[PDB]
Amino acid sequence: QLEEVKQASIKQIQDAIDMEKSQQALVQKRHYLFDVQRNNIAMALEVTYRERLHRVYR
Amino acid sequence: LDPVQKLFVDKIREYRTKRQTSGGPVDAGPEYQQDLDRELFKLKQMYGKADMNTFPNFTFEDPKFE
Repeated sequence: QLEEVKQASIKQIQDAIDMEKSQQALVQKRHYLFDVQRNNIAMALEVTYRERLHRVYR
Repeated sequence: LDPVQKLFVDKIREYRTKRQTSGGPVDAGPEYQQDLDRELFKLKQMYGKADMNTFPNFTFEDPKFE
């Protein structure tokens, strides 16, 4: 009797945890990923225009 | 430019005569012209053979990470 009690107890909260951890992550981290890269992209170009205005004038 | 008047009067006088001439500032002299042209070469090497009468310009790019 007591075995089955705990067996469903484990499996049930297990799927609660893992699915809810999957849910929360995906939004932020993917939101993450998009803005990070954009970041990277944009930065480069700032420099690249600029540097040059130096390089040239030099 | 100027000190000792006893020599200086004549010496400085001859230098101004130079300036008061336009077949060169009284003359030039081959020797100088030869070295000038040489030295002119070298310093172009000193700072590259572009001509800094104009300035540089650049180009642009991007790629996708994922």
